[PDB]
Formats: sequence, C-alpha cells, structure tokens
Amino acid sequence: KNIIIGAMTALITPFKNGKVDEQSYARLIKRQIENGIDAVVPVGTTGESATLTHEENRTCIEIAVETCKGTKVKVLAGAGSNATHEAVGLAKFAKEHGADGILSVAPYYNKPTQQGLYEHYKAIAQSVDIPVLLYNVPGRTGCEISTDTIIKLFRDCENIYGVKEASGNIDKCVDLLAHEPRMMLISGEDAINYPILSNGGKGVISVTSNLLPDMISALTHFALDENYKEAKKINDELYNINKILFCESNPIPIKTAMYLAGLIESLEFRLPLCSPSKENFAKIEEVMKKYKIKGF
Amino acid sequence: KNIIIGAMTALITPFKNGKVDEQSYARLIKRQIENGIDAVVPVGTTGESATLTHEENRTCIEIAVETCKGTKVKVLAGAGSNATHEAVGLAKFAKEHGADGILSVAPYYNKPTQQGLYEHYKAIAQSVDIPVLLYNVPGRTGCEISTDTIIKLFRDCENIYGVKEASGNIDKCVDLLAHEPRMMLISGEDAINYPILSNGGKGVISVTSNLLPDMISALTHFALDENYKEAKKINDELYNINKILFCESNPIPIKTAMYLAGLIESLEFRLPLCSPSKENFAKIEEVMKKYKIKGF
Ligand SMILES: NCCCC[C@@](N)(CC[C@](N)(CCCCN)C(=O)O)C(=O)O
Ligand SMILES: [Mg+2]
Ligand SMILES: [Mg+2]
Ligand SMILES: [Mg+2]
Ligand SMILES: [Mg+2]
Repeated sequence: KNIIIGAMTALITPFKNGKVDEQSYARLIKRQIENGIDAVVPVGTTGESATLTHEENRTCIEIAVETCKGTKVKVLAGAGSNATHEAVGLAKFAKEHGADGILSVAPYYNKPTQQGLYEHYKAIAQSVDIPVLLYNVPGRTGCEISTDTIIKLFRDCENIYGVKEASGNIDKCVDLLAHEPRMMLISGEDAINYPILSNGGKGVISVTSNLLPDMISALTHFALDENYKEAKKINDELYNINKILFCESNPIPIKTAMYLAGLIESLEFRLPLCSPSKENFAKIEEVMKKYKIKGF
Repeated sequence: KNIIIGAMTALITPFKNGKVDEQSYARLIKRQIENGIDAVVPVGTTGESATLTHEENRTCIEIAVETCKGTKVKVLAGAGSNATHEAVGLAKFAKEHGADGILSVAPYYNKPTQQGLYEHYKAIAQSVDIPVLLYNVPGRTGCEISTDTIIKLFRDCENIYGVKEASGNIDKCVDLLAHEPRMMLISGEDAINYPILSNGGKGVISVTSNLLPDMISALTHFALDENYKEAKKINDELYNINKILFCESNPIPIKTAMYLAGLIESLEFRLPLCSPSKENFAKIEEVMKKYKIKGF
C-alpha cells in the first residue's frame, strides 16, 4: 500500500476579519516544513473544518499542496464528512488538486452502524486512487470505528492504509496491531504519542506540533529509529503542554498559544468556537514558558 | 414568550431512488395531523438532516408548512448546525417560509464551550422573531448544554423558550425546572416521556409517534391535563417499542418499522445510514405485533 506516515501536523486555520488568512496559512505551513514535519493535514478538526465552507475547505487544501511543492512534505487533506456524498466529493477534489492522501473522520452526529461505516469508507476509497487514513475520535463524533471494521476496510480496500486514533484506548491500539500488523496506526492524541509509537504506530497527527514542530518531529523520528529512551523523554517533557492544549476544546487552546507566541496576528475563531476563559488563557500562557518555541 | 409545546413528531424523511419522496412526506404529515399531533419537526435527527442538502432541508420545511395550513398543527423546523453561520441561515429561511418556530441542535463534532454555546444560540435567536427551542443530545453531539447555559439563554433571549432534552438524565430535568420553572422542557427520549412530563415538562418531540401518533398524542395530552395515571399507562405500554426503536441508531429502526407497516414504500437511507441487520430487522417486526398501527 501507498502510505503517508511520520510526524504530521493538524494545521490550525488562521482567520483575519472572519476570512481565511491565506498568507498566514502558507507562512505557517512553511514553518512546519522547515522544522522537520513530514506531512501537513489541512482542515482537520484542529483546522475548524466544521465552520469552513466547502469552498474554503478546498482553498486550504490548495494552499497546502502548493506550499509543499518541491519538498518532501506530504499533504494529507482533511476530507471527511458525516454525509457520504459530501465525503466522496471532498475526497475527489483533494485527489484532483494534488493532495498526497486524505484524512477522513468517522461520521459525526448521525451515528452510523459498523455496516454503515464500512459502506461509507468503501464508497470514499473507491472514488479516488490516493491513500485514505481513517480517523476515529468517538468523543467528538458519537460513534466508534471498531477494530473489526477498521481491519476489514484495510483488507478490502486497496488505498485504506491505517487509522488515526484519538480514543485514549491503548487496549484498542494493541488489538489493532496484534491482529493486523500491516496497517499504519497514527497517534491522534499528543499525550500518548510515544506509547502508540512504541507499540508499532508509525506516526502522529499532532496538535502540539503547531506550536512545537521540532519537538514533535524529533520525538517521532527517535521513535521510528527505535531510540525509545529519547522519544519517551520528549513525550514526558511535552506532557504538560500536551494536556493544557485541551483545557478547553481543541483548537481553542492551540490557537491561543499560537497567538501568544506571535505566530498568528489575531485570536479569531468562527462561532460556535470562541476565545478561552481568562483563567485558561493564563494557564496556557504559563505552561508555554517551559518550552522553546521556534519563530519563522 | 411565544411557545410551541404538546405532542410533536420528529418526522422521518422517506427516500425513493435516492430522492426525497415529497408525496410520501406530505401523506405522512397528514397522518400525524389526523392522529392528534400538535406540531411536526421536519428535518431533525430522525429526518436525516445530516445527509440532506441545504435545499432538501428547505424543501421539507415548505412541505410541512403547506400540509399544516388550515390546521392547528405547528411546524417546528429543524434548523440547527455545528456552524453558527449555517444555523443562522437555516433559521432565517425557516422564518421566511412560514415555520412557527425552530428546533436548533447543539453544535456537533466541534465541541463548543459553554460560552460558545451561549454566543451560538444568541446569534440564532437575534436573527428571527419566532420561538427557538434548544436541543441537547450529548450522545450524538459530543457536548452538553449545561443547565446554567440553558437558563441564561432562556432569560436573556426573548424567543428562546425551552429545550428538547435527549440526555437520559432526569436529575438535569429536575435541575432545569426547579431553578427556571417558566421554561418549556420537552422530552426527546420516548421511553421517559411520562417522567419528564410529570415533572412539569410540557411536550415531547417523538420518534415513536412516527409509527404510533395516536398513542404518543394521547399520552402527552393526558399528562398535560394532569391525568398522570392514564399517561403512565400509555408510557408503560410503549416501553418495548420505545426501546426497540433504538436497537440500532435512530432513524434506522423507525424507518424499518414504517416500511414493515406499509407506511413507506421503500426502506431507503442515505449513507452512512443503511438497513439494519437481519436480526434487528426481525426484532423490530416482533415488537410491532403488540401494537395497533394506524394507517392513512
Ligand atoms: N468541511 C466543510 C463542510 C462543513 C459542513 C458541516 N458544517 C455541516 C455538514 C452537514 N452534513 C450539512 C447538512 C446540511 C443540511 N442540514 C451537517 O450539518 O450535518 C460539517 O460537516 O461540519
Ligand atoms: Mg476482536
Ligand atoms: Mg535515523
Ligand atoms: Mg443560572
Ligand atoms: Mg447548578
């Protein structure tokens, strides 16, 4: 299978006067490239996919593809939806406009059954010829892609190559790789990046890497080389910021941190997301002081 | 406040060859009117709002409004979204096209904070002058509108008049009405329709009423008349079907039951929803035999 692995960043989407700041977006992607990141994920959960239009979703994918041209860095385009016809349309656009693969979140809100999840992802995978990474985050979607469903999709669909797990369930990570060791398990939960990698995971799709791309890149690379002492050390050092970046719903803390570090010009969200509380703003700022934050 | 209460039905959306069957939809709404229902909810969760287009969402609202003309039956239009700009647009269309109020589900997937939920619903409420019913269903959305947020929105926004609760939490129902007895608490959980009504709830937005509108209407109207003995009797009689209608994710079982009863011509969903397993298909058919299902 064609795969996209390694250290990856779920890119925030900066806004300026309620509009996608397209110049800042490219600048942020360049900073990720220059700090050892291997793939960028435009318009994931962290990129506020819910509140972008279908057009803006497509624009951000285009900026990512163009910015990564001439580099090793891959574009794993966020193209999921809770409507299969929407997810197929987004996947086809990403393929047609040069994305290296797609990240496709499990349908949210409408809670498909395991059979429905299978047909949803089968329709997506058969619509394009680029790699497809499943994305399980039951705390946000209200449903769970079971291990059996993931493994069936991996075995039945040529371009489905793994899953980004954001479920706080290391038991399931063992279940997945013990029964199907050929899939690419990707950490979608920064605090447990190292445990997932040490069990045979092959990458991360990170929130923290927006702020600290060099540290997340180093962690991942040490781990892929089985330098587990060094990878665990970085995972341990990162625990405090990894947790504080979820003191409110992601991406509220990470956008706050990027603003505090001078990496984005305005702390703007699209409703229903908004600025954090004054207390949490201060806690984010306090934890940031422990870490060395790369500029541009 | 202007309010919309009583026995209400979360309408299924019938499909024929992947298209909204508009004639079947109007016929189903008339059947609800003829069986004592006080309001209908087009394109809620049960109506597969997630997989309808914005335009099909607008078409079903028009059919509901047109079918209810010349009757007391109100149209409480499903107009929620996880993007505030989407929810405002849906609310404005519903108002402009004759809906009596809107049902607005809490944002799904992106998990707004309580502050974000407040600003989300304030923006919706300030965009129209018709009643707005909040809708809390954390098992599907991944977030919870707290009692404090619900009460603040009720007190601060003239047209926010209550909440549809589908959270399996009778403690919260006590919390809501003990601190704000002026709001309209609406049951969104058929099995516990009577306990919510007996605590001062003023209506239901029902899945089961799709199949048994006369029984849900009678239950609610008995309760509103403080004939709690007769209301509980119907609630107890309905428990078996109330639970089997969630043996798979709603609306998979209710559409299956409507098809088995001959009320819709095809068992068609839009992916990622699909037909139930053969076992659950048989379980639904078995539970239905206990009940008298009205025709057209
Ligand atoms: N990534 C950009 C697209 C965002 C669209 C949407 N906000 C809503 C998606 C939708 N399926 C639209 C249904 C519209 C008819 N009610 C949903 O709200 O479930 C989402 O998927 O979060
Ligand atoms: Mg097993
Ligand atoms: Mg090496
Ligand atoms: Mg209060
Ligand atoms: Mg309290």
